[PDB]
Amino acid sequence: RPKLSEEQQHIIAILLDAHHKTYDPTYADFRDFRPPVRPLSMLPHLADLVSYSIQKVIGFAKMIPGFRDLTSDDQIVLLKSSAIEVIMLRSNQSFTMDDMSWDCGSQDYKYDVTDVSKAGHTLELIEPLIKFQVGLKKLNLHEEEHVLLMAICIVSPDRPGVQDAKLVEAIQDRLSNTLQTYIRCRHPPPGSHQLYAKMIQKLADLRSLNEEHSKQYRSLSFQPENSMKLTPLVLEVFG
Amino acid sequence: NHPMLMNLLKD
Ligand SMILES: C=C1/C(=C\C=C2/CCC[C@]3(C)[C@@H]([C@H](C)CC#C[C@H](O)[C@]45C[C@H]6C[C@H](C[C@H](C6)C4)C5)CC[C@@H]23)C[C@@H](O)C[C@@H]1O
Repeated sequence: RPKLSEEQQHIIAILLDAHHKTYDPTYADFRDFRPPVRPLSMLPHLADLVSYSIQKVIGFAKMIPGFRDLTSDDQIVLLKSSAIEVIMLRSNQSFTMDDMSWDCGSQDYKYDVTDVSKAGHTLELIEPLIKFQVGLKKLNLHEEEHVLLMAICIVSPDRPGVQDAKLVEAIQDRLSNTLQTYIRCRHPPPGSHQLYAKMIQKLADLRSLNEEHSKQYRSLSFQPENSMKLTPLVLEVFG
Repeated sequence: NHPMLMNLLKD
């Protein structure tokens, strides 16, 4: 009999709140960003959107149970490698399958494939990105599952640069066991059908998206003209 | 060499 322990429920409650503290479904701060233009017209706005979102991802990470027991070097490598992944993941909350667009409250803040290519991406990234968003949206995760997946994503032991892989593995294990156990006790059939394995597969899709993302970033980078238009958090994190 | 990230991470 798999039972959701007190500790597992506490874990879930923390990550929910950590998400509520770091994802503003008003999208109010978006007026602060350089404005969108619709020749790489979107790059300044989307650089800013991503920069902001790295900050939120860092705030969420810090609240992951056991994350503050890592060395600050391990914390750093885990965010550098996961950031873009966690952003694609969290963005699922604003993605809508009507338009296959990310809809953040108004026409200005509604982002479709033309906008993404207007930041220098080809169908190399965009096509598997949209398929990823679609497949994730079709899982209909409970919010509990969404937040566990983000956290499992951040605390991955195999990330390049990881020093104490054993500790990272032990923290992620407690999160995966919490997720596996939650699906069992709380996700009804038939939605729950191989839901864990489907979730893990999304993490593999995100690794492949990460790789492609690195390529396109490294390419965009080698022109200082473009790199100039980014933020310093983005340069630090993706450089 | 990640002062911004390291600053956002500190307590
Ligand atoms: C962020 C989020 C949101 C949407 C995410 C989107 C839609 C717009 C385009 C994004 C941001 C996709 C980007 C364009 C993919 C990418 C990339 C490169 O890393 C890139 C490309 C250029 C230049 C650099 C900074 C910036 C713009 C990102 C590197 C991935 C996720 C996409 C809204 C909201 O849900 C908050 C969430 O937190």
